[PDB]
Amino acid sequence: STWRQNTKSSRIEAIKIQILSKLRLETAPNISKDVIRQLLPKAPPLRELIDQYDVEDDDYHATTETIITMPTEPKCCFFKFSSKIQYNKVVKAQLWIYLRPVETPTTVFVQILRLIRYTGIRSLKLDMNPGTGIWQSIDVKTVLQNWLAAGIEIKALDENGHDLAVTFPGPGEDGLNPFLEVKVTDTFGLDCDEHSTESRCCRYPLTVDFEAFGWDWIIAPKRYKANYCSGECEGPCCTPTKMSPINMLYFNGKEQIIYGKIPAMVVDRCGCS
Amino acid sequence: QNTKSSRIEAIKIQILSKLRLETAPNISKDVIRQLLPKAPPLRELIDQYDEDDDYHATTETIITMPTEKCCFFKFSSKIQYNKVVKAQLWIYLRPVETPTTVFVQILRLIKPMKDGTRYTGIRSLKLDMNPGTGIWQSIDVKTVLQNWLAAPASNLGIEIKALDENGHDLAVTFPGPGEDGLNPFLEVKVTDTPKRSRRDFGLDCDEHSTESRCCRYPLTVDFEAFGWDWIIAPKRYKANYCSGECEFVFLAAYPHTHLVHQANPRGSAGPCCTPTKMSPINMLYFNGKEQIIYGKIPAMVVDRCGCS
Ligand SMILES: [Cl-]
Ligand SMILES: [Cl-]
Repeated sequence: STWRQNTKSSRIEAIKIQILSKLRLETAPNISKDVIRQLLPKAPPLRELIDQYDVEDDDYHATTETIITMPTEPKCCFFKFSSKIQYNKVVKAQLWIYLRPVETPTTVFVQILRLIRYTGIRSLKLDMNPGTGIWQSIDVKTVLQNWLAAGIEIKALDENGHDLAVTFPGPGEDGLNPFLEVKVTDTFGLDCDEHSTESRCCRYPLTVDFEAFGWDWIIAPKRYKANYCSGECEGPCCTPTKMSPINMLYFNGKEQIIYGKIPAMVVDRCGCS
Repeated sequence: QNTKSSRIEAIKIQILSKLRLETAPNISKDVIRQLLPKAPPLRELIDQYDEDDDYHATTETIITMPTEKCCFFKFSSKIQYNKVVKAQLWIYLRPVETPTTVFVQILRLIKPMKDGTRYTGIRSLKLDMNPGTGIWQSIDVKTVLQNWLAAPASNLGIEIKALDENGHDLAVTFPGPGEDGLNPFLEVKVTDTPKRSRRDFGLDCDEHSTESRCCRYPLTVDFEAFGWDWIIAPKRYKANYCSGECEFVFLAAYPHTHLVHQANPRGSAGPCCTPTKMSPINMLYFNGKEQIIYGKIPAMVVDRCGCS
């Protein structure tokens, strides 16, 4: 009997305290088998509740809400192909472009085309005044989805034919490159036997027998597989990372028989935390 | 503490594992200056950084025997009437010697209404019984029970009669010899809604404390200190960590029910100090694949420590 048997014993003591605590009982109901014979109804609802004992979510990895893609590195602009994205998971897709500040007030003709051999997606007419450059966002949700089930040209010319759109950024144009802003809606264990030589954090078998405790106030289940965790972690602590409930039919010691769901009574998985 | 020197290493591995990155993206501050857009969406994402009771059991069915002329039912707790899904009164009619008709009558006992009466009709049944065995009869009493749970009434008294063709009562109310578990009872099915306590407590002692018990200690994860410039935001966050001894606690029944506590100042492999509640963090980062990603990383902050 090593540290593992000390973990098995303390698990049995924990289950005993947990059962009364979770069932809101200060003490184990003082009801003998002789009293249960008189009070337990010999009726279909009890037989049914007793006969029942004869018979997915990724919460670890991160969830990507927004993806911002810069153009791949002369020609412009081609976008990424590495990240996996769904056709119907796209909530919003906007192409952001920066227009350089103008020396004199002019009209700006913005033209975005999807390359194949050329199909128009959006055309804008802007009025720009001297002072500062401006960020223009273009809805590309329909196009972004169309390419997911399988190159963007950007032009922003003023009245003189000069292109104001920053595609390949010149000196002092840091963080002014075009980009796609895409918003999306996207959301085991180790088991051992009692005599395992395994030193790592592991799940071991444990059957809890309420008749062995003398807890006759519990009608069903008379026994259940509770399991326990034991092993070295090198968090530095072998604990359950997944637990499941049990249904219990019991005498509450207040002239009542209750059927209920007790959470976290069975160890499903062990881990280091 | 060495538990902090190992928690920092765990956070580093967790961040890359949860973000599905084999290695930390190799992007310098010089490259970040060129690629990070000085645009409204990036300004909106960066500017953002400036309990349901899962412990106690759920009650699904309550079976109540009559309180110890028949029959009175006393509930240990009067549940909200709208939580009642089903309420049935179960009655046992004794086996008959010859085949007869049974007139079953269940009445609610009310306070005398002077001119009215002292008894209210719930249900009336007619059934044909043949020799061989007794049967169990269930009577719908949901309306009566819900009205009682919503009323400023103390007790629920129900009169039960089940007479055959000779006037003999077949219903078991007060069980005679060999009639164990044949008494009348209420079967009530409920939808127990878990009442949250709204957590705001837990042992979160300071770093200079001499506390030996399982405790939550402060820990700030500075990504600039790691040289992880690929993380745009947050540049710093409070992750915290658990440390401390967990004593053995045993249930004892004599002379009265109580808990016995025992020290665990060594590695005796009993209970262990671990996080019992954790929270996520939102991260704006360069994935190293020409993309900037905003996401939610779960279980990055230790909120509460406990013994397990
Ligand atoms: Cl056992
Ligand atoms: Cl209802």
